[PDB]
Amino acid sequence: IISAVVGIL
Amino acid sequence: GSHSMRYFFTSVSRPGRGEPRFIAVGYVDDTQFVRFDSDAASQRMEPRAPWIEQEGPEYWDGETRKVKAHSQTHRVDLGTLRGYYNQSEAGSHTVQRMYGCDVGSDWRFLRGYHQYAYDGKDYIALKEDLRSWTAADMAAQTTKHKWEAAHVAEQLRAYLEGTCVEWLRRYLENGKETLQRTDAPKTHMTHHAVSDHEATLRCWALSFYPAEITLTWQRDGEDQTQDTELVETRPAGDGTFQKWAAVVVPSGQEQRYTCHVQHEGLPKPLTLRWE
Amino acid sequence: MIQRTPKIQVYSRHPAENGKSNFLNCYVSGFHPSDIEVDLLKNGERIEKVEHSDLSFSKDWSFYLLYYTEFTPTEKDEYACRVNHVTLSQPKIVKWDRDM
Repeated sequence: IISAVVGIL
Repeated sequence: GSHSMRYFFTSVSRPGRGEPRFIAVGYVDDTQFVRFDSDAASQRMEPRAPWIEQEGPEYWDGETRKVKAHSQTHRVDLGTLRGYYNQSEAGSHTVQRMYGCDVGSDWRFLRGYHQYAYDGKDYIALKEDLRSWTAADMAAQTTKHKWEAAHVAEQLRAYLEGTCVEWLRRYLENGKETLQRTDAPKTHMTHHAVSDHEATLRCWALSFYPAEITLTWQRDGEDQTQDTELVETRPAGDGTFQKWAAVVVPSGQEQRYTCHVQHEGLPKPLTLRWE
Repeated sequence: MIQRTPKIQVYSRHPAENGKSNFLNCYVSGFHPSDIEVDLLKNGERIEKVEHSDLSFSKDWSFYLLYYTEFTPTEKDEYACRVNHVTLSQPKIVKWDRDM
């Protein structure tokens, strides 16, 4: 599955 | 055998033609299993491999939910980067993100990765220790600071060493027949007169899986790298792969050339010779 | 910005046998950016029923796509792939050769 993290640049 | 699971995200801005295009695809080794396309009608994560279709609605609803959260993030990202580099709002730009984990033959965690690129150039990437970052630019360093303050690396490390490896194993298990199989290449040679004193020898490797392979030509057992036309491994369209290597031979010298084939599915490395 | 030219390979999924149905492929890779027009041709004519894989990329960030269509090779029919991208002055056309 896909990660739940996703940090904005 | 070794295995990996990798996710690919592409975001492309379209000034004046609406929202940016966002595409996401997932792979297990060389087999793709899911996808999301912002321009598609469903607006959902979709199966692209038979063995993932058996997942229930919670899986799809969940994956659909997180993938569209990704989409929005990359939509903000595009604007931020534009600002970082002082670019006009009329030009189309690209953002790519890739992440996943490698597992050894024992299915044990081997390595994790998380990379990002702006318009095709490295921008920022998690180092192998999963605790530090590589910022190329001043713009990238600004991003690195945000990420250090938000402890992004630590969240990534838990994901990459935990759930990433865990679901890879589950997938390898659920899709054993297709993901755990090893199709050795079907090989053969062709000979074609190019002129009165020269001839082309082509060595073929067909319907093999996985894609990894070593195809080579030798003259009197010596490597002919610089005199070999070698094409890039390509998808057959049915889950298998193909590749070929060719050399131009002076008529009368066919016998001194050997083609060598190395692949996971071959008990012994193959040595072929026209004769 | 970075602009990489696509490599092109036209080939069939299975060895070509006249009279037997098969799949004609055109694989484009190593290119950037991602806008690219790809068409398959039968005797110089654009084949309308052509599908392609979902957009993805290699470790160096360059893109790759597989366009493909069902077909039944013949002794006289000619097939080709035509590609256009910002890195080409004109559409690049490469003919299908069953031995390649």
